[PDB]
Amino acid sequence: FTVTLVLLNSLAFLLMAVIYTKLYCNLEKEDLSENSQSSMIKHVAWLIFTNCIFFCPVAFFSFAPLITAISISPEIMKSVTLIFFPLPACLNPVLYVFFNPKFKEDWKLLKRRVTKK
Amino acid sequence: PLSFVGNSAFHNLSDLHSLVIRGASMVQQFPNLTGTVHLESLTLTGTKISSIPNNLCQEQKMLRTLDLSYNNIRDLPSFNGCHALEEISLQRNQIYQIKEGTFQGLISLRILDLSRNLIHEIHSRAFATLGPITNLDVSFNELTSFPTEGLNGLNQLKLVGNFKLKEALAAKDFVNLRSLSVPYAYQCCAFIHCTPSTGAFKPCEYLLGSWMIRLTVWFIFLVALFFNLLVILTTF
Amino acid sequence: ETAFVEVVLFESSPSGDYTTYTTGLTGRFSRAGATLSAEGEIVQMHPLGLCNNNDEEDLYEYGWVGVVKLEQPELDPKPCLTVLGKAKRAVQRGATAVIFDVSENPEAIDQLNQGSEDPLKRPVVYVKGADAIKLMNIVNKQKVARARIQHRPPRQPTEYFDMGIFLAFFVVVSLVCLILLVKIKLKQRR
Amino acid sequence: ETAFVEVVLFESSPSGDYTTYTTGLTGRFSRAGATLSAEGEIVQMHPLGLCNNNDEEDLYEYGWVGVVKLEQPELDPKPCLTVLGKAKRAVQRGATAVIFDVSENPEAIDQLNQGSEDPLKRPVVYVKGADAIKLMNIVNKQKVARARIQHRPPRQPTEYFDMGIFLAFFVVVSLVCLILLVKIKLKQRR
Amino acid sequence: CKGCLSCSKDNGCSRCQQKLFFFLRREGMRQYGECLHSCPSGYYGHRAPDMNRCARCRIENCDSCFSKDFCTKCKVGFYLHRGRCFDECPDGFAPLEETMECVE
Repeated sequence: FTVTLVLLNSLAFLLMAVIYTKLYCNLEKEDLSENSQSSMIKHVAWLIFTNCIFFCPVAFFSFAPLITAISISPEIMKSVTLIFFPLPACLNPVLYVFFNPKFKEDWKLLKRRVTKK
Repeated sequence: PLSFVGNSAFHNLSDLHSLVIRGASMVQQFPNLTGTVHLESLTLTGTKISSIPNNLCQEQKMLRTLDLSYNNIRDLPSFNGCHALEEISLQRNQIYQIKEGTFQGLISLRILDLSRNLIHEIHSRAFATLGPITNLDVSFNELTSFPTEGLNGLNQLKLVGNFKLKEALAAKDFVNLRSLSVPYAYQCCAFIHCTPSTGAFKPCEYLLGSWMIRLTVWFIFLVALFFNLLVILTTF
Repeated sequence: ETAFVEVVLFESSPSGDYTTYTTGLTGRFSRAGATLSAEGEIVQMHPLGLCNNNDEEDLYEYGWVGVVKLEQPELDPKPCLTVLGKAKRAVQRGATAVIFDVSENPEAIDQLNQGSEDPLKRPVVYVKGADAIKLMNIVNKQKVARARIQHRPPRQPTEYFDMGIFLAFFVVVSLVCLILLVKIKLKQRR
Repeated sequence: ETAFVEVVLFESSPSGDYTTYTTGLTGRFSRAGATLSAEGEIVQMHPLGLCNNNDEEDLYEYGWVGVVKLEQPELDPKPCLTVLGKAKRAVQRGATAVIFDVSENPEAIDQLNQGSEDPLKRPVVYVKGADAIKLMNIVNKQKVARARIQHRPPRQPTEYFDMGIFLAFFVVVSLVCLILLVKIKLKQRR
Repeated sequence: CKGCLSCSKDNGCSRCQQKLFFFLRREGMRQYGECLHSCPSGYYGHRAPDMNRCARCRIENCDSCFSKDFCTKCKVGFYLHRGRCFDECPDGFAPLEETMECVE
């Protein structure tokens, strides 16, 4: 029951995140412009996409026992859960660090604060 | 449909070669079997017997098979004397403690069973004097510490239901063991046949499968920590 | 889980050597018995020859692969023993494995494979159809035969390619999502 | 490739039932014999009791797990037969499997496992050391015993998820290569 | 382990003396060598330059045989005739019970 509930909110979330990103794309003003806000807009866009890009298979493997149609060895779900559950998190800070000029400005501020420290 | 049997209703039968009684609920004492010294087999189930006469092994010298299941047996008297006895089954009784000398000198014992009792304390040297015991059964009991001395000859063993048994056993004392059923699968990680199996859900020595996977999660953890802390620094 | 049975017909040469001719068979390891490998001479037994509780008339030597042919279930409206009871009795008698011909009583398959928390240390195999009739034809025609029960090990682990190619679509799709956004970015550039 | 051997004894109850007590053993399936599972009663044989070409004195029944104890190699400077010859002869006599005690002639291990393009349909197992002395002690003590030989199936395929971590380093390192160049690009930007 | 060049506990004797017969005894599963000055009933001592071994008397109805086919004395109910066992004394020969063998 808890797994079904978490999937239900996951699919509703994925749908509403996709709808919101589509709405952002439909906004011509922010799209064609080179505003700095769009940097973190796209950033959270890629983050929100990769969240289920890495978690949807975990859901597939969790429902695999529920389908009980394929003989799944314990090791396969063990490995996929241990590798793909922490995966969507550990890479988000890297993506923001190395794919956002706003983070570069924040890092310049941090360097200034360290030097004045 | 045997309801009640007279207390002294089987004595003096100096050649009664067997005796089986079942369903005698109204019986509340062990029968006064003195004189009947040629009972190869004996059975008494579904009766309200509380204890056993102590001279049992001194009277039925050539007793071979004995069974006292489904009774209210509480205290086990000394069994020294039934040197030809082979099987004992006392399951579904109120037996609560086991002393060292209860099984002293049961040379020919082969099958033993105490399942579904209240035994929790087994003396360390309980099985030291045992012979070629093959099946031992103490499933569904309150064991906490399991002695293993003088048990290497066992072939089959069960401990399922012993929740208080949170420990494991050394393979050095179970040389000839074949089948085992322990309450927790981790108790089977030390070793052939086992129940329940130690599946990939519950590994034995490495939580992360093989090497280079531990390295994978190591790298994941270090990069997540470092990048996250740098992000907090920059943001706040 | 399938059982591979070979029936060996040895003939004694006068010099002392043995000549063997074997025939193949395939059954299914029933849940009532552990899926192991056994070997022993075939001793066919009547279905009604197991309920009896006086074995002293038929003390057999150990290691005999018994064979039973179950019959019409209505033909025995008062069943002396359950099928599992028959298997237990056979194993008590020194059998090393038991084979049932369920060609006429198909419900015995689910009767054996149903929930029974008392599995037997020796394998139990049920056959049906062409293999069953072949076994009956050889049993009631030859004089001595030794049967061998073989448990084929499992097959190749196709799991290898499964997740790397799975990750291949995952990586490809994730990159596809990334480049689709980049294509939008290029559209803004134009 | 390891062979697991169970030695089962009997005590025929007068009622007709059979009581058993088994002991474990571990050998190695030698290359000279196909790795399979066989079962049969133990019939110990002298090393010199095989090369003789007159079996009519001692015709045995089919399916007997022979046991041999090889001795000091210098004690037989004129070897009547090779070890493989002994195994072939034993199989001719109707043996279903052969077990060698090489505890005293260790070179027999490589003699059996060496290049022999004539493998035997029945398994050949050689034991040595504690298991060998245990087997000799039981054989020369009991009266009737039945030996069961088991071929353990292979273990888990860790090959499954080793590529996932292998490709994980590969993808991470390739990302490292790309990101270092991006770091150089950012240095040019500054 | 008597009269044995090399006796092992598990396999009994394995090389009899120079002038002795190497015989294999079957008991249960246990089979082991022995050294005897003369092979027992039902066997004929076959000499050799390497090791001298006993072999089964292949001639039927025989309890003691001098060679592979010459029986010194048959079992009961078979008179001896040129080392061969016959229930009846053939033509030119009559039964003789006192020594249980065929006479002229």
